[PDB]
Amino acid sequence: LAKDAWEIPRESLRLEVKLGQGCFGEVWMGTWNGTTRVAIKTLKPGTMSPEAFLQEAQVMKKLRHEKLVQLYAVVSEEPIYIVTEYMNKGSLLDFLKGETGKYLRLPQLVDMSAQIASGMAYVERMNYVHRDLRAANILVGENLVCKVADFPIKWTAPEAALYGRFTIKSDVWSFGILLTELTTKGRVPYPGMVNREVLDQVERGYRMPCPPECPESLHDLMCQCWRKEPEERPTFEYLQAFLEDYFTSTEPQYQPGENL
Ligand SMILES: CC(C)[C@H](CO)Nc1nc(Nc2cccc(Cl)c2)c2ncn(C(C)C)c2n1
Repeated sequence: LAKDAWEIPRESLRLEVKLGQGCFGEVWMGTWNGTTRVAIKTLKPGTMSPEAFLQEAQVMKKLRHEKLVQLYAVVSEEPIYIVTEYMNKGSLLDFLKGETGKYLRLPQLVDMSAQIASGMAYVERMNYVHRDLRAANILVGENLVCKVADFPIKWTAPEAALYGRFTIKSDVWSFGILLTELTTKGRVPYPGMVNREVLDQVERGYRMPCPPECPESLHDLMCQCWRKEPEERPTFEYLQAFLEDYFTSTEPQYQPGENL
């Protein structure tokens, strides 16, 4: 049991409000040392081994970026506690689907999306691969900030859904699905379809239409993310810049509508 200087006393932590749960332990709001808000992820001794739930610290240590949720400190010898930065509006999905959700318009959702891509472009640069990129795995905070971090066939690229080839380009596919999430404010993609239809239909060439009031320059870039041949889908670096300049270069004559 030799460990890094990320290591803290497990009395400095102060598990306060229970955020949620799940199969792989639970997650809490709280306090580390005196002040500092913190998320506190834990492992249930029951599910997976010490080496398993201390892989996402092998990585979460090396990876520092503005839009990846930052590891603050761990406690390795079980019971386990991963302490990270607090994101205080919950997943992208909740946020976008709850009280504030209805007030967001396109400038705001496009900006969120530019941030997600900024993070998936740092992911990109490091030759990493996320493998489950969707709104539910994005977290939101003060100032509409959005950080990446942490069976979904509907968000997953064909080549991964069937042949298990996850690549950063198969991540781009989900990005485009995630663009439907931002643009309809929370809705499951492919509405009123079970998974076999989604696999069936994307295979015969179907693609989600343009959502209500969604400018057609947005949809094009969803279709760019949904190209059959994965080497063609654009990089997170292209995606990011496009979304950064959206309202000057692409739609500089955009007027706010009923919803977007
Ligand atoms: C327990 C889960 C349901 C939630 C969201 O998926 N997990 C969660 N919520 C977080 N925040 C949060 C804030 C308000 C309400 C709720 Cl439910 C969650 C959070 N902040 C930082 N992290 C991790 C990167 C450690 C977080 N993780």
